[PDB]
Amino acid sequence: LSRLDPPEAEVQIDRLITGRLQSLQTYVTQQLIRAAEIRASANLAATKM
Amino acid sequence: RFASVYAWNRKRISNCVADYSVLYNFAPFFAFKCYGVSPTKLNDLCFTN
Repeated sequence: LSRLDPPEAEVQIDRLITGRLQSLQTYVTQQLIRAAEIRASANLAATKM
Repeated sequence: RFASVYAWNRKRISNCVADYSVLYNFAPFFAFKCYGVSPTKLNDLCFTN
């Protein structure tokens, strides 16, 4: 936002937002998978208790 | 004096304040095309060479 001018920084900002959102979607997916695993382990632990 | 496109002249510019307005304000031009930087922002920047 300081080297490049408003409308040529946009495709750059668009690509940066896409890259930073694709890196967060997979993180949320892995977090959901690990949370499901932890939930299954906790259900097993509660049954054993 | 301007050299040929081979054996092209090269000048290293350092320890100075760069008022780029003195350049693009000049009437004879066909191109101030700028890759990786924009004409308007040159006066806000600092360059390591």
